[PDB]
Amino acid sequence: NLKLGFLVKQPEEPWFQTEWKFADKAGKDLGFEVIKIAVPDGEKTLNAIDSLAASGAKGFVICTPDPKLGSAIVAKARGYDMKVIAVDDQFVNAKGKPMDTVPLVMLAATKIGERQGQELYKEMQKRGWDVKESAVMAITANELDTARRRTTGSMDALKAAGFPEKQIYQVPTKSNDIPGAFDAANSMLVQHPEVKHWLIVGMNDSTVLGGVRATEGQGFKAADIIGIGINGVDAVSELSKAQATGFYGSLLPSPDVHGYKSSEMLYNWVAKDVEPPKFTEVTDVVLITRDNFKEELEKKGLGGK
Ligand SMILES: O[C@@H]1[C@@H](O)[C@@H](O)CO[C@H]1O
Repeated sequence: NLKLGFLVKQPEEPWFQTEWKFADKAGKDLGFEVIKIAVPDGEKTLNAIDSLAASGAKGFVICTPDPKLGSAIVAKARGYDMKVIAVDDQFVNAKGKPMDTVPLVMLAATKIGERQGQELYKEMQKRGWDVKESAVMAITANELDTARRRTTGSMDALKAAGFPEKQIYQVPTKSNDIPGAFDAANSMLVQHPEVKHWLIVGMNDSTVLGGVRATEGQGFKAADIIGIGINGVDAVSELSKAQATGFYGSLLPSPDVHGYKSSEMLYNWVAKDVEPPKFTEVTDVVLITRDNFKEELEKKGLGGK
């Protein structure tokens, strides 16, 4: 019957895999088919839209691989009389200004970053580290707004709790994955031999995990590393390991809400011209660690751990 696209930039992340599963549920409930397409670069993104048009889709939810493609995506969709909703990553114009007219569903980036820095600080205090020999490694992706509000939020929180600003070191990552973060973290680590304990800040689980893998290769044991990711679902294989690592826990948001609600809203828009809210910020978050990740995922219906 009705076909709707669900396009994501990183199909390998459990985060997006979960959005896809909940979109399928929305399709089962409301009576539409979801076409699941991977759009890891700009080219694929525009070609995928043409492909959706050929398939007869009336609209799509999309997590763009590049916010600056916003204009192009809007132009092509209009050309095909397709409605568009953005999930997680906001479209921006050439200048970098947000395209506020496109409905957006996303997590509360600032608030969850702040919660990341509060939980880092707390766990540091629990361990008794001497602040004088401690440092924060912030692995940033500042060209991505959502990534930038999380890492700024986290650094702001650490500063607000009393962590010395001069011991916060930032390093850019070229890709939002383990290899990009690994590389980034490694170059920062050799510049700071004086540090005995590291807090690793990054916008998501993969970034933090690459930071943690680099620390391991430079000789730090788990007690001297605290990394708290963001996404939850993406850290299950780490939390499931037999031995504890420097990856202490993850902040679990609601990818399930993002996949169903964006899909449901697209459908009401397509099927009834019910126009969606322009901005839907989901604030849900829970900290998962080795001790509770299974309880918490099951309690949220993201079962198996
Ligand atoms: O790439 C991140 C993704 O891993 C998830 O955290 C939602 O936001 C996107 O920007």
